[PDB]
Amino acid sequence: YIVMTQSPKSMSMSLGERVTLSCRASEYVGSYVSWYQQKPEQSPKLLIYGASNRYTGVPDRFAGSGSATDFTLTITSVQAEDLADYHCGQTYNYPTFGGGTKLEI
Amino acid sequence: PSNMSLVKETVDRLLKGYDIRLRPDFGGPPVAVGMNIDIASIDMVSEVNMDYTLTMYFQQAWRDKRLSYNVIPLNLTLDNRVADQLWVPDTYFLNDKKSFVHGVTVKNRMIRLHPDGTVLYGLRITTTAACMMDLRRYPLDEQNCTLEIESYGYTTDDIEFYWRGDDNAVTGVTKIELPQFSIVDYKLITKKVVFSTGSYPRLSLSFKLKRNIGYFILQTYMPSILI
Amino acid sequence: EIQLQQSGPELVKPGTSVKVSCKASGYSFTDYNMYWVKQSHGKSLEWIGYIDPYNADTTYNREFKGKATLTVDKSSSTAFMHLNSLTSEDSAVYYCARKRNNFYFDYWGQGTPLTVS
Amino acid sequence: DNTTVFTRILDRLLDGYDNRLRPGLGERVTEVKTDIFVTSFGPVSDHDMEYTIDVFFRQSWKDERLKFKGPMTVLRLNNLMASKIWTPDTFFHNGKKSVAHNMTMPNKLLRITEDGTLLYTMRLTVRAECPMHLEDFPMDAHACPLKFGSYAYTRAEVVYEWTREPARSVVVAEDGSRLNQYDLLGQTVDSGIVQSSTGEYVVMTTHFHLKRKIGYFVIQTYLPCIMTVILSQVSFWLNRESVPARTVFGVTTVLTMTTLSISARNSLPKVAYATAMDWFIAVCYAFVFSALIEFATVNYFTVSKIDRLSRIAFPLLFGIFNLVYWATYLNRE
Amino acid sequence: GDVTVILNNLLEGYDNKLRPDIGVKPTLIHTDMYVNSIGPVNAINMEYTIDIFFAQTWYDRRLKFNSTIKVLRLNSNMVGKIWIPDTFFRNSKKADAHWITTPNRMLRIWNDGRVLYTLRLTIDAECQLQLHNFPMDEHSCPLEFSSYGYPREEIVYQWKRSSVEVGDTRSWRLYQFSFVGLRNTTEVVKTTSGDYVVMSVYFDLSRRMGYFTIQTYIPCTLIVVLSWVSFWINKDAVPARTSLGITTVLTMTTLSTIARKSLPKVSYVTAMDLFVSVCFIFVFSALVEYGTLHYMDSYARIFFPTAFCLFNLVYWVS
Ligand SMILES: *[C@@H]1O[C@H](CO)[C@@H](O[C@@H]2O[C@H](CO)[C@@H](O[C@@H]3O[C@H](CO[C@H]4O[C@H](CO)[C@@H](O)[C@H](O[C@H]5O[C@H](CO)[C@@H](O)[C@H](O)[C@@H]5O)[C@@H]4O)[C@@H](O)[C@H](O[C@H]4O[C@H](CO)[C@@H](O)[C@H](O)[C@@H]4O[C@H]4O[C@H](CO)[C@@H](O)[C@H](O)[C@@H]4O)[C@@H]3O)[C@H](O)[C@H]2NC(C)=O)[C@H](O)[C@H]1NC(C)=O
Ligand SMILES: *[C@@H]1O[C@H](CO)[C@@H](O[C@@H]2O[C@H](CO)[C@@H](O[C@@H]3O[C@H](CO[C@H]4O[C@H](CO)[C@@H](O)[C@H](O)[C@@H]4O)[C@@H](O)[C@H](O[C@H]4O[C@H](CO)[C@@H](O)[C@H](O)[C@@H]4O)[C@@H]3O)[C@H](O)[C@H]2NC(C)=O)[C@H](O)[C@H]1NC(C)=O
Ligand SMILES: *[C@@H]1O[C@H](CO)[C@@H](O[C@@H]2O[C@H](CO)[C@@H](O[C@@H]3O[C@H](CO[C@H]4O[C@H](CO)[C@@H](O)[C@H](O)[C@@H]4O)[C@@H](O)[C@H](O[C@H]4O[C@H](CO)[C@@H](O)[C@H](O)[C@@H]4O)[C@@H]3O)[C@H](O)[C@H]2NC(C)=O)[C@H](O)[C@H]1NC(C)=O
Ligand SMILES: *[C@@H]1O[C@H](CO)[C@@H](O[C@@H]2O[C@H](CO)[C@@H](O[C@@H]3O[C@H](CO)[C@@H](O)[C@H](O)[C@@H]3O)[C@H](O)[C@H]2NC(C)=O)[C@H](O)[C@H]1NC(C)=O
Ligand SMILES: NCCN1C(=O)CN=C(c2ccccc2F)c2cc(Cl)ccc21
Ligand SMILES: *[C@@H]1O[C@H](CO)[C@@H](O)[C@H](O)[C@H]1NC(C)=O
Repeated sequence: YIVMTQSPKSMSMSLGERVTLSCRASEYVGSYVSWYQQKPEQSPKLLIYGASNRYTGVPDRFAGSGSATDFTLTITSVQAEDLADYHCGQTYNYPTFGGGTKLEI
Repeated sequence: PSNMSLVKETVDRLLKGYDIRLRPDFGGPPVAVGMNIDIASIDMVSEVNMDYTLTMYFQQAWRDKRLSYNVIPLNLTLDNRVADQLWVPDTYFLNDKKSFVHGVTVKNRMIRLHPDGTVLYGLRITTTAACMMDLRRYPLDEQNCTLEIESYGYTTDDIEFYWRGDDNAVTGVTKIELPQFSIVDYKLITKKVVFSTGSYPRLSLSFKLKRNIGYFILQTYMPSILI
Repeated sequence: EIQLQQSGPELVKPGTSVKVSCKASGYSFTDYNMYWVKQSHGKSLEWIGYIDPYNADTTYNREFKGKATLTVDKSSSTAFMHLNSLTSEDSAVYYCARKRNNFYFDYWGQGTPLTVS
Repeated sequence: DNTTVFTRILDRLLDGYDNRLRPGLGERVTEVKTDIFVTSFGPVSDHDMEYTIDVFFRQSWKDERLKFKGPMTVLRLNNLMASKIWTPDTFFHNGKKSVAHNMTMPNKLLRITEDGTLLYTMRLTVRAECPMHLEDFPMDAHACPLKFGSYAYTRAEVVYEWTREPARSVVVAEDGSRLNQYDLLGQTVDSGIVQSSTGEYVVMTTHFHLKRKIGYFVIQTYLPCIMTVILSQVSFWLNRESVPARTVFGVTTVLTMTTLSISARNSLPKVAYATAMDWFIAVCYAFVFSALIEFATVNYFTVSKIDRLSRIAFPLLFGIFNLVYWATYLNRE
Repeated sequence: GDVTVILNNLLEGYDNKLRPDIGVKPTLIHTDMYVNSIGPVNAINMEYTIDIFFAQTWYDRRLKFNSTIKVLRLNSNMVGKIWIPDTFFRNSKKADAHWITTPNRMLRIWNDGRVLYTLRLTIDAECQLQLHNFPMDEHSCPLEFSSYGYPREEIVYQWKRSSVEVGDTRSWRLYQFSFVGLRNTTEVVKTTSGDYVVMSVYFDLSRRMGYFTIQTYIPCTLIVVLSWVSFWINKDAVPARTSLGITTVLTMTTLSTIARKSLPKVSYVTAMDLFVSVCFIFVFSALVEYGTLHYMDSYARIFFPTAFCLFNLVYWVS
């Protein structure tokens, strides 16, 4: 299968600052690389689908990018509600998610 | 917008009760199907197959007393799709190996019902007309080629071909710049060939092509002479 | 709106089979493939398999080939996952997703706690 | 007497149906789930920068209007009924002179499931356009695309998606490879959006990855040229006192190169770049011309040091150029 | 539905034959193009293939509908039903609209009566490609198009500022040439049928001489140099001189034959033909120079390269 590699293992940053979460796919995945946010003891909620398109109801600060293999999720200004695990899950081949980078103060 | 409705009702009146099977003035004197040609270009002269590809704005104007209107003082030019609903001369080119009417964007074709009744029917035609090449003087040859317009099913009793305008019926020949040829002259003949069944009409547009020795003197003769 | 209700938490001894459901009500059930995913504590999401409810065509991950049996009840508009031969590794939390298109899993289940001991 | 049921249902299905309008107009987007099964990857037209491909172009889309309940879940329909129901106008963005096979009857079926999930399969021979940059000839590899999407419907009315996983939605038959000078390494797909003046449209790209087969050229042209330059270098071996022999050998070398260059050009179309034939044939041309010039220098000199040094120097230069050129274009991607 | 009853109302009592506002005023038509790719320029037939997305706009009082729907986005099925301007390309040797999978045509209609009929076309247009100075010939190849039957009094074509949306020239098949730029025009042409308005799009194509330079000019120039090699050959040495001199003419002849391929049958004194003829007579002059010498040599040795340089200078000026 295609193996996802969340390069930043656990980023910690204070509120109101820029943080980018990388996501590397072992093989070509085109533009089918979604991003999900999982709060503790809660089901994942989609944030970005495609490569950069933003899912409805998502704050504008969330923004993605990535062409073939290198995919990045950037938070313009981290807030008190942005602290959770983030996984990037491709769907070009059969689904295979990432490790899940942790966000802290 | 009254003119819109007037034109609508007039066109509906004309095309209602119209028999495409019957020629104009059926059971009467022959219908004088005037013709008019404007050679857009002569694409090429295929001497190997002994034919030339010619693209022309073929036009043929005749009178049909049924298609007569007087209320509107203007010359309707209906869509080309109406030609199938109107009588047309069964013209065919006797020496025509392959030809087609251009289709892009819509089928290149015209109809224009003049007030008196004269119907100006025209097509943009490309023809690979045949031309017997006597290439025994080639390259110093004066190949003569012709287009042979003739009715298929109608004899001179029912139909009649003439060049509306004694010589102006052919136009745009001078501006043609053939690659290897020069159109020294063109003539128009209006014969009435007599066949076994009867006397059929005929119009024979002719071009007296002259080979351009300037090209071939350096292409072919000059190397051989030099050697 | 769309709600994906799953069966409540369960505890079972090793080796005994279990059944976990996934109820969808917001949308017509047969339209979209229902995916099943596993996530052990503190680990990543792991795809189990998806069931096409309309024709019940099913596909499973190689590791779970024969480990989980996905069955659907179009009449009930619920998707069931039947696990058998339970072991220590099987202790995890299982969600049921909903693939809107080739890009994203639109909706996710509440997540079913499964513990084996 | 089961034929009556099918006749009645099939006839009454299409009543009140407006072919002009898309499914579910004004209430949702029409999702067309496409899929391609390449029956055969036709020849790659190198001269015209295009390739032919025979494909079973399948594509399904939900339609509530064509909903029926009956004994049979699937109702195969003849080609006549296919025209009377709405279909996606899925043209090819880089298509050029495509033909839909019609022998014996039109090669296209249309199955309507009970829910309304149409399946509109057809057979095509699209001659898509593949922009080729033949700068890394003959090692040049090209990711020829097959972009296709709706023509009359924007992104907000008709959206295309793959019926299966994108990796598993462009299946190529094992024996379908008709390539004579290529190798279909693999397939890759993507679903982008195109910003046109009249609006936005969705495009379903599929990049067929092809690598040119060097086997033909390496024997047809390269090897004779290498042989000829060796022959030119052999001209140095002849004794300088034999003027006519070296003269005729030298002139023959360039005559041979002329023949080989003439043969080379007809193989490929126009290219204003430093393609492989340009570079290698030019270098060999210069080598043989230098051999002639060297013999002219020898003739004026009148075996002497100059002749031996000039002879020995060149083969090292030719080998250096060969090593650099081959190692370069072999590693270049 | 509402859209279907709107369509039925529109087509009801609609005369396909008659143009909008016939007998009232000319039907102004706005046309904009998107030249997707200019196919290869066919010097043999003096034509060039071009792929375009030809879009036409014209008001039509009949096709007015008042509803919440601002636009009726339709497929090619309705193209035949409604009146269409009978536009045709006045220099199209052969053209065809693509049909796979379905006819590549669209038709959008607004409340005010606007129509936006567009379609994809592949015209093998005719361009008067004269080769007096070849390869040097910049050409403004036209794409004249106008209504075939409707007079100027009845159909007027009017460019918009954003008319010719040239595409990505990188992926074009314009090799042998470079798209310098486009230039639109609009005039009246008088013909036997009547008066018409002709919209001509001039594509400023500039020659790309590199391919022909390396293909032909470089090797033939090397042949000319080979002629000098025979000059530098010295001593009586009759067999060697004869072998060199006569052997050169063979390769020159083969090169001329190969150059003849791309050349059409146009009766022009082509610059390429002039060049190869100059090389031809140069080799012939060298051979006869040896012929007379056998029956002075140094002077010719000096003279000939200078003449070659002068010829190259004059050719470079052109
Ligand atoms: C002398 O003989 C020749 C043939 O030997 C006849 O020419 C043929 O005439 C028929 C009848 O009009 C044409 O049929 C039409 O074909 C349309 C698509 O054709 C494409 O496919 C064929 C192969 O099947 C190709 O050969 C065509 O290419 C050739 O023609 C084009 C010009 O059309 C040239 O440019 C090419 O170089 C080729 O020469 C094409 O690729 C087809 O769409 C059309 O059907 C529509 O129109 C009819 C009109 O009545 C409707 O009934 C029908 O329902 C269709 O209408 C729907 O679709 C249109 C699409 O625009 C919508 O606008 C409508 O609203 C509606 O939704 C028709 O079937 C045939 O193409 C043509 N050429 C041949 C066979 O090569 C001459 O007519 C005949 N007479 C004379 C005087 O020459
Ligand atoms: C709708 O259809 C009508 C009917 O076919 C056409 O009307 C033609 O309009 C043109 C205008 O350019 C007329 O051309 C001129 O006609 C004059 C009178 O023609 C009558 O008399 C001659 C006498 O020989 C008859 O042959 C002819 O059939 C008419 O009965 C001519 O005297 C003119 O001669 C010269 O005019 C100028 C002078 O400089 C020259 O440039 C010309 O070349 C020509 O040598 C000229 O021919 C034409 O006559 C009208 N046709 C008819 C039948 O009357 C139009 O197509 C159109 N008319 C509309 C919409 O009003
Ligand atoms: C390219 O090749 C074609 C071959 O088809 C040449 O076409 C021939 O051209 C000549 C000259 O133009 C044509 O000759 C014409 O014949 C007509 C018919 O003659 C008969 O006329 C009546 C019947 O109407 C008979 O009673 C009578 O006895 C004749 O037998 C003539 O009417 C033509 O006009 C004049 O012809 C002569 C004088 O030349 C006299 O009778 C009269 O003055 C008459 O007014 C003309 O003569 C011939 O028909 C064409 N077809 C052929 C030969 O098949 C092209 O000419 C050629 N290209 C060029 C540039 O010449
Ligand atoms: C393609 O053709 C169009 C029109 O045929 C060319 O656009 C036209 O350019 C002229 C040059 O200035 C414009 O004239 C000026 O327009 C402004 C704005 O309308 C007006 O205020 C001035 O008084 C003057 O008339 C003209 O408007 C404009 N056409 C339109 C419809 O606005 C265009 O340049 C051509 N493309 C080329 C040459 O590449
Ligand atoms: N790159 C977008 C620019 N562009 C246009 O603006 C013209 N229109 C379309 C178009 C028309 C209808 C449907 C989809 C389309 F993309 C088009 C088509 C091609 Cl093949 C290339 C370019 C292109
Ligand atoms: C549509 O109706 C409005 C009023 O509801 C009217 O003003 C307008 O002229 C109508 N347009 C038509 C009939 O085209």
